[PDB]
Amino acid sequence: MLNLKVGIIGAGPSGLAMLRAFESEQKKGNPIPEIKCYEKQDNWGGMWNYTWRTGVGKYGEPIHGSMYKYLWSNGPKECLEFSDYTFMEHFKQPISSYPPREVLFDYIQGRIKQSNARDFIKFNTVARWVDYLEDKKQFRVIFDDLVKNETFEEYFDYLVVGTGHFSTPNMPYFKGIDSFPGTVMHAHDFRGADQFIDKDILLIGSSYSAEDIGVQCFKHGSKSVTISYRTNPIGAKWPKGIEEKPIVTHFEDNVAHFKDGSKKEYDAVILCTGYQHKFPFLPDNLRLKTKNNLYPDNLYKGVVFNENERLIFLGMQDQYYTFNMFDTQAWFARDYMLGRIALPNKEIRDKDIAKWVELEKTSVTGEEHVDFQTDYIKELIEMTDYPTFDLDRVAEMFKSWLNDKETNILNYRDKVYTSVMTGVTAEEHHTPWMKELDDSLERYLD
Amino acid sequence: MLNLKVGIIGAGPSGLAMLRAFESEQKKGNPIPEIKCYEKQDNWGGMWNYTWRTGVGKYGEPIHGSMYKYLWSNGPKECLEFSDYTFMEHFKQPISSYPPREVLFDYIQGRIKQSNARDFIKFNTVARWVDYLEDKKQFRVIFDDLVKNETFEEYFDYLVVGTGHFSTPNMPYFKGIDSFPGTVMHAHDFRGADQFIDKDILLIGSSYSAEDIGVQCFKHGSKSVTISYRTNPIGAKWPKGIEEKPIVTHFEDNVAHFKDGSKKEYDAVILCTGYQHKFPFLPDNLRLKTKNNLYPDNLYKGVVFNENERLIFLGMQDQYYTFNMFDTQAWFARDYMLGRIALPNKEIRDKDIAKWVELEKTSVTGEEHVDFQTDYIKELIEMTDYPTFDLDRVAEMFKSWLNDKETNILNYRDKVYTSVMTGVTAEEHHTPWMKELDDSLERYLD
Ligand SMILES: Cc1cc2nc3c(=O)[nH]c(=O)nc-3n(C[C@H](O)[C@H](O)[C@H](O)COP(=O)(O)OP(=O)(O)OC[C@H]3O[C@@H](n4cnc5c(N)ncnc54)[C@H](O)[C@@H]3O)c2cc1C
Ligand SMILES: Cc1cc2nc3c(=O)[nH]c(=O)nc-3n(C[C@H](O)[C@H](O)[C@H](O)COP(=O)(O)OP(=O)(O)OC[C@H]3O[C@@H](n4cnc5c(N)ncnc54)[C@H](O)[C@@H]3O)c2cc1C
Ligand SMILES: NC(=O)c1ccc[n+]([C@@H]2O[C@H](COP(=O)([O-])OP(=O)(O)OC[C@H]3O[C@@H](n4cnc5c(N)ncnc54)[C@H](OP(=O)(O)O)[C@@H]3O)[C@@H](O)[C@H]2O)c1
Ligand SMILES: NC(=O)c1ccc[n+]([C@@H]2O[C@H](COP(=O)([O-])OP(=O)(O)OC[C@H]3O[C@@H](n4cnc5c(N)ncnc54)[C@H](OP(=O)(O)O)[C@@H]3O)[C@@H](O)[C@H]2O)c1
Repeated sequence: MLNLKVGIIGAGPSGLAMLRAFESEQKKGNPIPEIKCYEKQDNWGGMWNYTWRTGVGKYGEPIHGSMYKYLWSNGPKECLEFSDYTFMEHFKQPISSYPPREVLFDYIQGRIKQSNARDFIKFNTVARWVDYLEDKKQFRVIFDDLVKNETFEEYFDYLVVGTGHFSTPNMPYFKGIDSFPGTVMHAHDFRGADQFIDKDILLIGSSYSAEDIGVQCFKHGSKSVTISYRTNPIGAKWPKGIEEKPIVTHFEDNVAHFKDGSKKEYDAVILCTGYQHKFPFLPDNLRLKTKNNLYPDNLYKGVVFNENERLIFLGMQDQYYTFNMFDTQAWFARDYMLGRIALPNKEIRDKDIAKWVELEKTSVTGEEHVDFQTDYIKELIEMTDYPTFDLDRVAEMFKSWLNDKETNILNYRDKVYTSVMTGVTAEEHHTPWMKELDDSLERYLD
Repeated sequence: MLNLKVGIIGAGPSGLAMLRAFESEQKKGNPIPEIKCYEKQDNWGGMWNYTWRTGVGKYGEPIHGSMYKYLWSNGPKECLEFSDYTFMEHFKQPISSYPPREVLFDYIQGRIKQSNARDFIKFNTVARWVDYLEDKKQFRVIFDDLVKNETFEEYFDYLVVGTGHFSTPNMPYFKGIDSFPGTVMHAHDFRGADQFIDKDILLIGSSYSAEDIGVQCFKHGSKSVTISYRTNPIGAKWPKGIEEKPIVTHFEDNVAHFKDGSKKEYDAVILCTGYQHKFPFLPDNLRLKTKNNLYPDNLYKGVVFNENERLIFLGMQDQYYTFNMFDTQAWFARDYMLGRIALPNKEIRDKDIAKWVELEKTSVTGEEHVDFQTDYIKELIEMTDYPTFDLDRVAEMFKSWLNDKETNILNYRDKVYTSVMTGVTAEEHHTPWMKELDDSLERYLD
């Protein structure tokens, strides 16, 4: 065992990828540092865990989860698929390209349970505060064991933060919103459309959440859905029951007034206005201070905190790629920590960061975004022993998905794609997505 | 100024009472310590501020507020009157015994505005973490300035914690609640009865929140309200529209099943199941680890943390008495910090704590609880120059209030009581409470 201590905050996909990188090293027969992972929730898997709770959890901490009932795969499952654990391996039968959450999580956990992750994680424990000690070159981290109601401290030579960035709402005030008599919530609190059956719903925002929650409400029987955008409409061809409007200027009781001078009464308002990066446990000189984008500033190779290189952030980028991207990040972080990758000087890092920050700014369209992230991963992968996979093919599948959503927003989850791991083409699902109101694993594999 | 630094966490009634106690000392011409108060919200007033937000606030910290639209004082104002600032001098017109939230906020604010206290409070700032430094005999406190997204630290000789204990929900799981298709929330996130017009509502619990939210819903137009109790029903004489059932055993879709074998469909479930003490910013050896009751253990005179006497807790007891109890506590804290009251040794404190804990355990009926807290305050108020008032008379008024509520739960707020500070009898309000749907300060005073 190396004379090095590494602390990992979070046992979601990012933290688990850090554990994967180290497990791979130890499977070579190579020594690794002492590793400890700490997770706020009672289970691993992060965002993938569904909870009925909203606001704060049973112990009073902000609720991490943002997933809802009736959630299905964002993009094709073939863009998620792991090299080392394929969908064919797990399910032993072809399935469609868009499984529901329970099915994806069954696959995700199938791999985690084969790993040694359980050996390294302490659950129900939150990182509460962090001091960096200049003279020790270590982080002193305060943890709160929520189950024991005890606090404790640990010291680490490297600290890896994988706490996500889709959990603390950006929940802006709108004029008069406090006069609104119905439900007012952020997408973070949305748990399913059943409570909104036969109601008129206003969604504010125009991104993934607005689109998916809006369609769900329509599909599951809301009286009507309005999506209100700030800058750009979704532009999808909507059915009767969903419509788009420009931005809300203000509310007067249950009436929303819009920029085009129209107004409508609503039963509920759901703000689909995105999330903030929030690190309450970090002093501000260690915080990522960024808007959500594909390449936050102050992160060398998108991973090493530029102003204190012993602090590592994983998964803090906006995401097309998820698990496989986190893997490439973790492998790089590992090799850096093990001394296998030499960190260049500050001037060189600054230059590289500026280059990628500028490349990101220059990307505008969805296809350009996909290509940017693909290029980002391509670079990381070439720096380590991480097994290559067909990034070009996956990028083309993301681009095809984006075009499918533009072509038909209600039915794109009916399309099938081909695995880049196994070459197997997904099989048409037994029920068209619009007709499937049962998201259970049992129903899906039935 | 004394060479002593006192930090106060919270600018609700308790923190403001601490400020007032020190203000009152300085008015004698005596030196006081350097004092700094820190408050999470944008203004003072604590629980008495209304926010339309739920779950977490705009900066992602758990929401403090539990008050809702249409909330009125639930005990006679004569029971909470400050001993050094009367309703007579504040409003200068006669008012009733049960004012709405805005009116009591005005009163709370009235007293603090007599001083320059506002310049001693830093708003939008959360206490994040505390280290007690044994060798320095000081608390190192980390604060998070939410607006600037900056952290900073301060050192204090004494730390006064006035952060409340009615903000972190006790949110128990009930079998099948995760499959209930309607609105589910804790009372903490209830913001008013308008959202439940024409709906069937289930309230779980049988104390103040259940009782008041039940009557609110009924008054504002709910179809029906069910209050489900764990041990004892409220036992009030309910109008048609409100009923009581024993405890919910499980949910099956929108159907709640009760202990008595009955069942009923509901549109919404509100858990009125109380709150937890929660101090995420304190190490566990500085936490009160207590269930809610009238005398939490480990607090000498209900105020001084027994295992570290430089830590002071205000208002951590369950409450019949409120404002003038916090004052009594704050004055005692002040005199201790100034050295006007000498702390007895640990053995003596242990004995006194045990005596009071046992007396509390013995108290069972509402009247016994009232007498217990009366006795607690009677002892403490004699120890300082906070002006002693007729506690026995307030106890009688509380017992009358319990009687009024038993007699007619719908009109108890129309009853009038006499001040023990000034002997002024409250005047019947211009509108009966059941007929008053306008809770504005303006409507109330005019
Ligand atoms: C609504 C939604 C739907 C999505 N759907 C898909 C999809 O279909 N397919 C897909 O590929 N991707 C999807 N994603 C994105 C992607 O899968 C997730 O963002 C992914 O889980 C990122 O993993 P992570 O570990 O970086 O963050 P998270 O999964 O959020 O994990 C962070 C972990 O850190 C823990 N944590 C946080 N703070 C602390 C603390 N102070 N102390 C200790 N632990 C802490 C949390 O409990 C959590 O377990 C979706 C995202 C969202 C929001
Ligand atoms: C719904 C409800 C209705 C009530 N109605 C009545 C009533 O009608 N009559 C009555 O007499 N009493 C009522 N009470 C209780 C009573 O008013 C309390 O005695 C009083 O509000 C408590 O004052 P406090 O300052 O001790 O706590 P609070 O008023 O809760 O104030 C705590 C303050 O500390 C701040 N804070 C918390 N954590 C931090 C942190 N980490 N850093 C910085 N600041 C922090 C909070 O923002 C808040 O301002 C009610 C309570 C509730 C919840
Ligand atoms: N499995 C699924 O199908 C599923 C569904 C839900 C979410 N997800 C995931 O959840 C993550 C987050 O996506 P997200 O949509 O929640 O947030 P987001 O992608 O970050 O998008 C933010 C949206 O909110 C709008 N907005 C921000 N501030 C606003 C304001 N002050 N007023 C009005 N509008 C404002 C933005 O408008 P502008 O154009 O002006 O910026 C933008 O439309 C993604 O990773 C996504 O993958 C997946
Ligand atoms: N001004 C107003 O109108 C107003 C309105 C709301 C609240 N308040 C204040 O807010 C404070 C808190 O009052 P509160 O009523 O919310 O809390 P509370 O007084 O602590 O009451 C808690 C209730 O929850 C019940 N309970 C706890 N756990 C339960 C479980 N697992 N299952 C079922 N029931 C459970 C308790 O039943 P048991 O008896 O069995 O323990 C109890 O009835 C009080 O100071 C109150 O005055 C004032």
